[PDB]
Amino acid sequence: DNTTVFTRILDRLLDGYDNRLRPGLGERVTEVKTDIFVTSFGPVSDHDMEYTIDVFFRQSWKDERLKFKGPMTVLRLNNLMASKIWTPDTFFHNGKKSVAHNMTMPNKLLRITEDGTLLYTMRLTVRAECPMHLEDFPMDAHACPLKFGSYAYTRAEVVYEWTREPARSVVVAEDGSRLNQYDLLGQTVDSGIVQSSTGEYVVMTTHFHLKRKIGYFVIQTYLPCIMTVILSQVSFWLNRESVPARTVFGVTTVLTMTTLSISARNSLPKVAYATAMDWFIAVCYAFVFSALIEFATVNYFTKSQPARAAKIDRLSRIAFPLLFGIFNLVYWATYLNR
Amino acid sequence: DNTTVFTRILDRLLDGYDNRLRPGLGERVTEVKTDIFVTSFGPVSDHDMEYTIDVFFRQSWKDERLKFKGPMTVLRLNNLMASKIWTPDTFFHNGKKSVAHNMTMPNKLLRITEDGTLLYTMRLTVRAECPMHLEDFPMDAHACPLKFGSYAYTRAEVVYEWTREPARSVVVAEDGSRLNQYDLLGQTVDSGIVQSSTGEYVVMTTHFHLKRKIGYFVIQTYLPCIMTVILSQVSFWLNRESVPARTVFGVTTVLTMTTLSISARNSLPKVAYATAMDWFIAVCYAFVFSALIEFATVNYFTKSQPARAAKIDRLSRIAFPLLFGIFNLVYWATYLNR
Amino acid sequence: GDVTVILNNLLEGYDNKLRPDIGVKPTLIHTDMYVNSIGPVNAINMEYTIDIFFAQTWYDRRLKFNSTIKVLRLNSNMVGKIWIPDTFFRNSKKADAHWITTPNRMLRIWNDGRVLYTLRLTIDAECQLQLHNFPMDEHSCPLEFSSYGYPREEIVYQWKRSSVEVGDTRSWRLYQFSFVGLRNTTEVVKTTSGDYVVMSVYFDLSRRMGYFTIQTYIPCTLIVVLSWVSFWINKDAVPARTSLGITTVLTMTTLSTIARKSLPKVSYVTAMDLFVSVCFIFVFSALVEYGTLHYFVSSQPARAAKMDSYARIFFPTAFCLFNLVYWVSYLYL
Amino acid sequence: QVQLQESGGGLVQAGGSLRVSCAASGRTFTTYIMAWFRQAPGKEREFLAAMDQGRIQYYGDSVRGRFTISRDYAKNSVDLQLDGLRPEDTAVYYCAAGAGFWGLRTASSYHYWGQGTQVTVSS
Amino acid sequence: QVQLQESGGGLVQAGGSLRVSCAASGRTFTTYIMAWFRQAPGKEREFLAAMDQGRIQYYGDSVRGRFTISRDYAKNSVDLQLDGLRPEDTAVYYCAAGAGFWGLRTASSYHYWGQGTQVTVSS
Amino acid sequence: NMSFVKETVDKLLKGYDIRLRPDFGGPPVCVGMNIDIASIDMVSEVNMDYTLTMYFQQYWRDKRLAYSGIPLNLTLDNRVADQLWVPDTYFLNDKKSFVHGVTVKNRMIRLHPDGTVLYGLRITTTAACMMDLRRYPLDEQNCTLEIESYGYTTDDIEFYWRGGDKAVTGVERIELPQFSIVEHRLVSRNVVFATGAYPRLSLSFRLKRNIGYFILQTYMPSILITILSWVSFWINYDASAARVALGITTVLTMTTINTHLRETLPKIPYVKAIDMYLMGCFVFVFLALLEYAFVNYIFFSQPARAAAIDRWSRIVFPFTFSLFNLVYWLYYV
Amino acid sequence: NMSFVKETVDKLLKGYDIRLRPDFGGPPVCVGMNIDIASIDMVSEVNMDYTLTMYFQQYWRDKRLAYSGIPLNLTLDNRVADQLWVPDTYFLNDKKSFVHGVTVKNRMIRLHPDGTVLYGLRITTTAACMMDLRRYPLDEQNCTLEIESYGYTTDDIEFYWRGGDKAVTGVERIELPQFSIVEHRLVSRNVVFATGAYPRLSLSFRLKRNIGYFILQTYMPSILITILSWVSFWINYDASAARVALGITTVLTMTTINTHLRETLPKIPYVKAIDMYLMGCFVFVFLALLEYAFVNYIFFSQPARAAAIDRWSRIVFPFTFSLFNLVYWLYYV
Ligand SMILES: CCCCCCCC/C=C/CCCCCCCC(=O)O[C@@H](COC(=O)CCCCCCCCCCCCCCC)COP(=O)(O)OC[C@H](O)CO
Ligand SMILES: CCCCCCCC/C=C/CCCCCCCC(=O)O[C@H](COC(=O)CCCCCCCCCCCCCCC)COP(=O)(O)OC[C@H](O)CO
Ligand SMILES: CCCCCCCCCC
Repeated sequence: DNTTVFTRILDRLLDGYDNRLRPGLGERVTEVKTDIFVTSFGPVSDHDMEYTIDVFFRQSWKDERLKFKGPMTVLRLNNLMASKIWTPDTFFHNGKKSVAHNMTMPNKLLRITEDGTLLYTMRLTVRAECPMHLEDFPMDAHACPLKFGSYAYTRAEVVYEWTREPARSVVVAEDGSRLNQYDLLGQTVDSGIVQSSTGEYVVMTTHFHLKRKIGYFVIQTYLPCIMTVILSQVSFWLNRESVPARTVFGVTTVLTMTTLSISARNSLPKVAYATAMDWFIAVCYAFVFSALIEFATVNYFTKSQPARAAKIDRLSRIAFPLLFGIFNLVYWATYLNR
Repeated sequence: DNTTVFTRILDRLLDGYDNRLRPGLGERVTEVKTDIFVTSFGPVSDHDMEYTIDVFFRQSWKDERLKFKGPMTVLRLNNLMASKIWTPDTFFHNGKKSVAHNMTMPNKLLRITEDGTLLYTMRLTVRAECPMHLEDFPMDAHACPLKFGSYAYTRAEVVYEWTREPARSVVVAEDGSRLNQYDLLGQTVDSGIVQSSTGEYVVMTTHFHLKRKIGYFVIQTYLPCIMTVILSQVSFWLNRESVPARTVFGVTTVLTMTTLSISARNSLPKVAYATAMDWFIAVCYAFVFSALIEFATVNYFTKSQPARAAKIDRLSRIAFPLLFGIFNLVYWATYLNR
Repeated sequence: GDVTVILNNLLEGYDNKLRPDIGVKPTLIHTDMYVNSIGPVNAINMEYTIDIFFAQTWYDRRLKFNSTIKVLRLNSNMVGKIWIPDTFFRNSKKADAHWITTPNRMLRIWNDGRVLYTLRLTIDAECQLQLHNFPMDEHSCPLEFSSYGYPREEIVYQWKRSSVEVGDTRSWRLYQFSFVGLRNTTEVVKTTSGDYVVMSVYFDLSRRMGYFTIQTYIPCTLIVVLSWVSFWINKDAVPARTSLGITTVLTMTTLSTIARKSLPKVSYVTAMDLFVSVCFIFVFSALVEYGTLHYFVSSQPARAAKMDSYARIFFPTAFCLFNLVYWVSYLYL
Repeated sequence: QVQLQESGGGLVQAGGSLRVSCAASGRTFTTYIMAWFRQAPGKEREFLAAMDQGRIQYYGDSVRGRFTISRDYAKNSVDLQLDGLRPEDTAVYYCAAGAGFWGLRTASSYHYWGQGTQVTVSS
Repeated sequence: QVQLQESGGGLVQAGGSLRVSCAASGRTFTTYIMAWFRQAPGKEREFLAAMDQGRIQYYGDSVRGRFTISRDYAKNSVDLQLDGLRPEDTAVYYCAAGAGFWGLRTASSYHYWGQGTQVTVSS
Repeated sequence: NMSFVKETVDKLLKGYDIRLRPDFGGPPVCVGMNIDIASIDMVSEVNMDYTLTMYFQQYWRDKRLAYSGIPLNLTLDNRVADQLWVPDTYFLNDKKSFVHGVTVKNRMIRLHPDGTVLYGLRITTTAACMMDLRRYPLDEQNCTLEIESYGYTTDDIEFYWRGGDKAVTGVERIELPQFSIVEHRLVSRNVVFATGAYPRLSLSFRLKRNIGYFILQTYMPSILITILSWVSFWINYDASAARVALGITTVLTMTTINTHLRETLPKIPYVKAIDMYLMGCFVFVFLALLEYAFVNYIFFSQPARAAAIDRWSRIVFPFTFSLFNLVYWLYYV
Repeated sequence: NMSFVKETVDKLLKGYDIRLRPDFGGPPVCVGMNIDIASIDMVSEVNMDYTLTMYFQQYWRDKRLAYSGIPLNLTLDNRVADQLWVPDTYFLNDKKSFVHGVTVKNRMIRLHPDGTVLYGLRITTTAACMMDLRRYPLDEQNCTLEIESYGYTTDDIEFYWRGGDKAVTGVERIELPQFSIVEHRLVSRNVVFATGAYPRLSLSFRLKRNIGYFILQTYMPSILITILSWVSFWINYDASAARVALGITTVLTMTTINTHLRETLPKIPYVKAIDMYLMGCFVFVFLALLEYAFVNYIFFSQPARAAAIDRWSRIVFPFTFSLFNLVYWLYYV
């Protein structure tokens, strides 16, 4: 008996109801309130220039055709009632292949208040596009966007708005960070307009600002490269008369940089320009190759101008460490301050 | 009203039509005329022992339940009409996971002539098993088969025939070759019978004859192995006291073949036997490994029996270049001819 | 004409939600199986692929018809109209029927009510492997199926006379295993929702060491044999006897990881890992021996002279002794 | 070097079209955001409009419905269309290009800036 | 040496059933295509029937629907059944195996050939 | 008989409203849950997820589905589940999941005379757990699975484990190649979102990574190179060529091993504990080479001090490296 | 007022026959296409395909869908596209494509008073284009996308680019990491098969590969290895340790360069442009060792000539190698 009252209410709402017409068709503009709850900010891929996000995507609008009077003010119905009524055709402009989860049932909710207001949220996983400029790799920062709007209704028919102040209409869960090598500094919420071959559409935009973490590259690339350059400058302290000893010492440090340089480029993403890591490796390769060139000069002057060969090692024991000290001073100050 | 004539015809054909019964049930055998147009002969996978092929799969049969008279003799209908009538349940015997394309619409056509004849083609991406014997790898040829037939109807109910002569019933597109390391030398079209525990079935067969292209392996494996072998035999000319000189040739040549054999194995097919590629690598390693033994043998006999050591170098300068020449003559004459 | 009348009379009032004899006796289902091909055994994920023609037979008194027609040979358009047992594969990881060009299903009905239902399935079945003696042991990968909602009081399975049939065994994709035989059994599994009749098929697999000899055993042995060349080189040739002593150690390290490319990340030590680990000892011991010679060059100069002679005999003998123990214990367990 | 050279811009009489054009050189800004900023004498530098690679147009509150921004990606340029100008619009108009880090409405996110252009409205 | 040993055959009078069997050794030939060929004395070699690894039966035009071919993959043997024998059927029957390259009805596609069994029909 | 059962089931579905939960507009409906885990596999550190197969079951009472006169627990065909109300249970940390569909959909519906409904599914779900790999490869993980209702708040639906701590079974039979399930725990609580308060159940494991053989395959190649760098202390400092060649060869060899391990280890950016060990070893072979270069610079004028430093290096370096292992292998264990 | 729209749309679909095209049994129907390219990505040499995302619009007139009294362009819910006739357009070289379905199916239907229908889809497709890699990585590729009607011949349907050369937009907003889109072109023609003559629209791009990535990856590491091989012209033959160390590092790194290059491309049977450089750098290192052997071979007999060759080799090898690069780059650029 308690359910037959609500069954007659639902049957009266759908009686003569057309779900192919937006509310207020030909009369007014359908206004849709939107807000997002980011349950997790997924991994960010440099190779594909994309990121994943899992959200609770909520929408709300007014439909005069769904006004009712009964025992309850709000009807919390099954998610299959959503297909019986009209819902907005929201899509993601920069989405790539998103998922609307339906395990174990379609992850949607639909609530109708007695004044016609509808609440329609769903759980989504979106893989969006995030263009990246990797000229400052690995000290780069990015603003990954997320744009959504109507697919078929122009701004003269359907307009989107944020539920609250735009800053408070996108909330990120505290335990949602799935980022490995990035730190999510914050997000900015905005709203724009796009014009296509089929009209003007309202676009709602959110940018998530990320900064890469440099800890991994210091251990793997920067520290081994710095020690190798320091190692190759110990060759200036070996006595000049040990030609077989300095020859092996000088050559094998050049070999070590070659092995380090090649290995560091396996993880570098495929781009057409040189990053901030490439310049460091190229410069650190010049220093190691200059020590070998210096030794060839000192060896050349030995047994012909022994006095001259003694001065070069005095200069190299200071000029080489000092220039590499200046380069690190200019290199780190240039990119960290960005 | 102009098109209502054709609407009335379609509603008449399906009025009382039963799609659970094959045409001519209890009266004759359903003859199906089949032909295949290969739009592209896709890649062949050696690791999965399968190949991909995109086809237009045309079938034709007579159904007297669909005769009609009207202003037109052929009704080129939508593919929606196909699901309401009886169609052959053709399946591919060796076919693996296959795809029927659905963008932007189901890729099917249905045409009904006034005498009841039906034409029914579809676009498919077929993946089929191609068992391979790689004893002659990479100088091997294969005959990949394509078999199809009915699943539920025995040969006393449904039989399959080719639309034209069997040679001309399978046509490959001129520009369709997507093969990277194979050549489609031709094809063979036949027919047969397969017997199961449920009865005898008609199975139509097409074989594609492929021969591998050896160009890739000559660049990557054969030439580096041959050059390494020739390099290892240079040590036989250096004098017996040039220990530092012979060390660089012996160690590097032995290491190169060790590197090449390990590197090659990663891309080589996974089989339980030895291919023609493995025997070349194994023999090329014997010549490189024997040269190091020759260096160690001569170095052992140095300072004790110099005449004996010098005698070994005279023979190695002749035997080693000759034996590697003889092996290549036998190796390439054995496999290229077959 | 008449066949349409028979089919329309059978389904008139038929209820496909109720199993036959829903309140009288359990439904007895006779199951057959034809194995088209057992695909490769993915030892890393511990699974194997099998392609079959699964067949099921049962009686249904609601499907009796009196006429001169004896068997209704039908396509898959009727499978969803009648009651079908909900058989599923218990250890399956990923399975799917075949849908090109039409569903690969078959339904035949006899006038006494008997139903034959057949479909083509591809199954990635779970097979846990005990790799303590890999690659020189025998395994038996199972394949279990049963009803999902009907306990032993409602659905009972039973193998037929010729239950499991195989085609050409040697045409299958197995390369690191060789098919031996098959056994089919029947047991009862008690879950929380009742007791179910579970049917199992076991495929026995032998070793077939042909593949692992090319990849690991021969390359490792050749490096070890290469290491012995250092014992016939003059000790004054330090670069020669040291490059052979450091390159082979590095190469043996690389081959150690290659041996585990075809195995799951298991904690214990396999037979092939034992071979590589012992081989890495011999190549490293030879490097140690060369260093030991220099340590005794001045302390006991006469002893250092005979150390190389001892190396030329001990290392070839020890390795041959190890292979004698290794290849007799494992190959004749 | 990268240069943002801004053409157009003069004196107008209390309303009327006045198109301001910015021409970029030395770099391709297809993946960047090209915006427009205004600086009245003494007040501040104010955001006017922006457009990204996806053709999404952002406008400030004050100039919404009056100013139109377009981008010509083939020629690597951005234009601003001024309509219904007022004497309050007399200022210097700047051209910016950047990646929009920490907000595309902030002048500190645009690394490349233009020289400027004077627009005067007389009533 | 690979040998495809044969048996069966013989002599029959006024027709009748006759079974010609074949066996393989050395390496398992179930992965190969095994076929039967008939060579009349002095005329030519003729294809009769074949069966591949997939249990597919191919028959020649003259012996279509009359002879039966079956394989025993466990024992790696192929057996041919001769029924309704005629005086024109007096010939030598061979057992062949191969990969069926360039067609399975061609003699040259089978690498291994059997010794041959003599069958004589008297009428 | 069977007609009466058909009449009973037809009457139940007549007038049934699938849009309304049991006791709509009234007290919340209690849902009890059982899980029977079948397999846990592919615990991937790179993707930070794991794959789980289970027999998910839900228990609740619907007074509309009450029937009398039939003393049976009716097991209906699973296709009737689409005509009945089922809870909208979802897994919050679920990345990709499906219900198996061979030979039919792996689903069970069983009614009881008083209206109780039993609804079972067979689900393979890829759930996300963020791993903390600072102590890799000697770490301990905690991977959970969150079970929650989506559209119904605590005023409409309630969740509880059926059977208490015995709700989840099959954990003790799980075998993982690389981990061992130390413990599992069942949690029931409430979660509050902007839309209201929702019931949540939680199932959490605790995986400990094994220490068997992967560690020896990784640490030992670095330990041997470090020890090989100590040979130069026993070589006379007057032999410059030998000590320099051995000193720098270890650095080159150590670099090659270090760059080789990147290609083999799972690729996660933040610094692990294995990385802190290869840096320690690299520094040790860096000081061994750096130490002789000091001697080669001073032994020309101070022969007495050069021999003392070499002699101390024969003790300090083995003792300092042993201290490094003692601190490391106790801090992480 | 709004209820009048419902009555109008009800009449349009009442008696509508989806099975018949507009103007059935009469003149062919004209369909105009607009493509708005959203992005291009994953231009794969291994799979010989590229991924394309676009807004695909079709524009035709159907007189059965003409309404009066409403001065509006009706934009209906996308689910009404399942009741209207739409062209059976497909892409011939498509391998795997899908219409996006989040949050709903990305599809637009828009009617016009005179019966015109606008039908748009957001399609992501993976089309196939074969690549001639004989000049890789300094090569150009022409990749197309063929648009054709499947069932309807030129007597039933007609295709044309709506707007002419402006029918495709968004090409200039694409910034590929490795390619530059030099030009795009639009072609309209008819293709004849065995079943009849069909209309075809072809959209093609010409992509030029950027050499910047390969300079850092392959060319620069190769030159450094080659240049470092000239150190052998400044070292006495005694230094075996240094010269041995050069040999191992070159081949060890050359394999790393090659294996990375190999496992990024298919197994093409011809010589690419990058191979002409690696095989050109390998000759020089091969000749440097041959020069070293010859000088050492003649060192005892004519020591003066041995030094003279080394002095010349310090100049000839750098000069000849630079001449090799000069010819190589001028030929391929
Ligand atoms: C990184 C590598 C580094 C290597 C470094 C060392 C090498 C340096 C440089 C080497 C020169 C390479 C020249 C190009 C080789 C191209 C190979 C190629 O295309 O071969 C073709 C067939 O050969 C040919 O035509 C002729 C080329 C053969 C080359 C043999 C070289 C042998 C050298 C011997 C030297 C002996 C010196 C002795 C000194 C006492 C492939 O046949 P498809 O027709 O494609 O296939 C058949 C299908 O049936 C078709 O359908
Ligand atoms: C790095 C450079 C590397 C360069 C070379 C690279 C490789 C090139 C390869 C060339 C040829 C490859 C040939 C492959 C096939 C060989 C045959 C094969 O595998 O047969 C298998 C069986 O094999 C084995 O037992 C192999 C045993 C190990 C071989 C090595 C043993 C070494 C012992 C010590 C020698 C010491 C020498 C000291 C010298 C002083 C059949 O298996 P099923 O069917 O199971 O039969 C099993 C039976 O039933 C049991 O009774
Ligand atoms: C198996 C290792 C052989 C090394 C060379 C032995 C030469 C001996 C000469 C008598």
